[PDB]
Amino acid sequence: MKTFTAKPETVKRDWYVVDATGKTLGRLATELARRLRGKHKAEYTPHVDTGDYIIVLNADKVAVTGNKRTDKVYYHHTGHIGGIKQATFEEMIARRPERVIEIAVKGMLPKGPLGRAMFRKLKVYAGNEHNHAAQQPQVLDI
Amino acid sequence: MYAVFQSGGKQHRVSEGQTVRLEKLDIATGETVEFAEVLMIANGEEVKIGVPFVDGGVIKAEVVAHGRGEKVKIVKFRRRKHYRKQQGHRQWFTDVKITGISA
Amino acid sequence: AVQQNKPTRSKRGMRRSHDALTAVTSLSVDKTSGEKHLRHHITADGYYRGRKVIAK
Amino acid sequence: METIAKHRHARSSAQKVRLVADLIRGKKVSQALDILTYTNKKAAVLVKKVLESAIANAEHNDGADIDDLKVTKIFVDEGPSMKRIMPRAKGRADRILKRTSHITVVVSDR
Amino acid sequence: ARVKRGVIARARHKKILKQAKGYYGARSRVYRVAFQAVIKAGQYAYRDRRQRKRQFRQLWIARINAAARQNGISYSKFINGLKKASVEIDRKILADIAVFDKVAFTALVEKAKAALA
Amino acid sequence: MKFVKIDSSSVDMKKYKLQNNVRRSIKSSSMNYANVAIMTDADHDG
RNA sequence: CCCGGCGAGGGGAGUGAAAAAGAACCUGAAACCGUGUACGUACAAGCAGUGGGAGCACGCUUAGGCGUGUGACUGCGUACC
RNA sequence: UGUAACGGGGCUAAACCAUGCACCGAAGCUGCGGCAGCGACGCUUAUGCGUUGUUGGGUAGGGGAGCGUUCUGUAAGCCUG
Repeated sequence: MKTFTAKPETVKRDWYVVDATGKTLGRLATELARRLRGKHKAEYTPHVDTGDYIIVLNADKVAVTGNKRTDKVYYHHTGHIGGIKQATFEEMIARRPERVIEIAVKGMLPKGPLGRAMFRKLKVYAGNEHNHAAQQPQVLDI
Repeated sequence: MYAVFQSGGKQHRVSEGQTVRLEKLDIATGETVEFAEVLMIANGEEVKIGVPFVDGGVIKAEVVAHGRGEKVKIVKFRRRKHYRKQQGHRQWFTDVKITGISA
Repeated sequence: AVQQNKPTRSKRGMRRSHDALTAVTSLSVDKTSGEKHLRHHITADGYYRGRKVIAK
Repeated sequence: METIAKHRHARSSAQKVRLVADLIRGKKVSQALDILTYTNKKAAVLVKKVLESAIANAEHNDGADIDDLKVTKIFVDEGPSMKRIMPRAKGRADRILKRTSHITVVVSDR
Repeated sequence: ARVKRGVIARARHKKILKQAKGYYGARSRVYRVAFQAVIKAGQYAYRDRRQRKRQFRQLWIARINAAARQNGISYSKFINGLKKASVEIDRKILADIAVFDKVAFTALVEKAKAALA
Repeated sequence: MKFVKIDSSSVDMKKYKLQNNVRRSIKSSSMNYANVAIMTDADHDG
C-alpha cells in the first residue's frame, strides 16, 4: 500500500510545561527538541511539524556542571569589519537568560523553514508565571 | 478483520473484499488461491503467533489480472569517460481480490 | 562591463515593474462649457474657469 | 460584441507601445480616449486612431451600441525589424534595428 | 546518393523536450541543454530507487520506537524479544498498526517482555 | 504590378558584412599595436 | 461602404473550393516575443533536479476510484565535452 | 577578515579503560519476480527443454547482434481527394 502520512489539518497538537530549576542544560533541551520534532509520537512525518506546544519557566534557575558557568562562551558576529562579540554564561543570565534555552534548542533542531516553525512552538520565561493559561498547560515534568 | 501474509517474500496487510497488486504468479486468470503464510490476524479481538502461520490460519483470494507494470527508464552515465547507456523495464504484477477470512 | 552570463526574461520582467506608467485618473468639467480639461490648464477652446480669453 | 481593429507595420517598439496598453484593459471606451488624449507619448496618438476606427468599424458593420461598450482584448506582437547601419569609430559598422509592432484591439459590450 | 536530414532530428529533439516538460527556463526549451538535464535526471532515479527503501525503513523505525516507549519499552529490546519469540513480521506492516490500531500493538508488546523475561 | 516599394536592408547588410570583415581582418594589430605599448608593460617577460 | 491625413494600415461587402490562397501572396516547425486561464510564490540561501509528499483546481467516471496541471514542506545531490 | 585545532549543539559523562547483550546501518548476502551470455547432461537433436551451476562495473581497445533516412528492382502491384 501507501504508508500513512500526517496532514496539517488532521494534526492534533497539545500544550506542556516544564520548570527548569535544578535541571542540566544539555540533557534538558534534547527532550525539548524531541517533543517539538514529533519523534515521541506514532504518526511522525518528517516534513510535517507534529510537535506539541511547550512552555518553559524559571530559566534563570537552570544549572550546569563544572566551571562552564564562568567558562562556556557565546559568540555572535555583526556583519561589520570583522567585529566579534562574546558573552559568558554568567552574563547572559544576568541580562538575556531566555536566550540560553532559546539558543541550545536551535542547534539541536533542523535548519530551514520547519526548524524555524517548531521553534515558534516554544515559549520561555525567567519567571514562574505565564499568561497562556487559556490554552491550558496539561502538566509535564522530566 | 485485517490480517497479514507473505506472497513475493514481502508482507501485505489486507481486509476482506479489496484489491491488491502483488508479484507475478503462475495461475489461471480467475480461478482462486490460498495462503498458509498468514503471520497475524486481527478483529475486535486479537489473534497472533509465537510461531509463523498461526495454527489453522488461512486466507483465500481470487485472481483477476496478470498485467504488466508501468514503464521505467534506466540510465548509466559517466561524465567525461565516453560511456552512457539506456535500458527500459516493465514489471509483471498480479491483481487479486479477497474472498474471505478464517482463523 | 562584460556580463559574465545572460540574465533571464523573468529578471528583466522585474526590472521593468516600476517602469510602468501611472494614469492621471482625474479630470475636470468646465464651469460653463462642460468640457473636459486638466486642472489648472485651459480647455481646447480656451475657456478657463468659465472665462473666455484666447478666442482663436 | 466583436468588430476588432488592427494596425500593422507601425514604426515603434512594442515595448514602448506596450506601456499604453496596460493603462486600458477591461475599461470603458470613452474613458480611454479621454485617457489617451491627455496622455503624452508618440504611441497614444497612434493607438488611439485605431481604437477610433474599431468603433466606427462597428456601427456601420454591426449593431453599434457605443454607450455600453468595453475594451476586452488588446495586445501587441512585434513585426519585422528593418536592418540599417550606424557606423562607429575605427571603421567598424553596427547593425541597428528599426523595430515594428503590430497592434490588435478587441472592443465589446462584454 | 545524397541525404537530407531536416526531419528525424526534430523527432529526437521533440521527444527529449517532452521529457523536459516542466523544468525551469532554458532547460525545458533548448535541446543543447535539456539533453544533459534528462540524462542527469535518470541517474537520480537509478540512485533514488535504491535509497527510498532506506528512507522508509528509517521512517518505519521512528514510528515504532515512539509507540514502544509510549508502551514503556525501547525499539531495540522490543524486536529482540520477538526474534526470541519467533515472529517474522516485517517493520512495514508493524508501523502501519501503530498509526491505526493501537490495541494489537499494545497487546503485542507484552509478548516480547513475556518471552524476553 | 503591386509590389511593396523596394527593401534595401540587404544593402546595409552587405555593407555591414563587408565593412566588418574588412577592418576586423586587415586592421590587424591596431588594437594590439596600440596595445603594443601596453604589450611592452603588461607582458612581464620576467 | 466605413475608419482613416481626398495616407498607411484596417474592417465590412464580394469573388473564389478554399482569403486557415490577399501579393510580404503552397505548406508555415524552433529558438524569440505577447494576450488569455488553473495552481504556486514576498522569513525565504546554493547546477534548480530526483524520491517522497499535502493542499488546490480540473476531466473522467463511476458512485469508488482513475487520470491530467500545479506544487507548499522534506532526504539526497557542486553541469557537458 | 570572524566563534574556528570535537561537524555543530552541547556533553562531567553523551569522555577514556575493561566486560558483555542487543540494535542500527551498502547497490554486500539472502527472499520473490524478470532478461541475457556460457557448459554438461538425455532426450532433443540449428531443439523444447529438464535442468545444474555460474557469470553479467568498465576507459583505450577487440569481437558479436542490431534500429532507423534516401535511392533502385520486386511494383502499369498496394493505400490514398
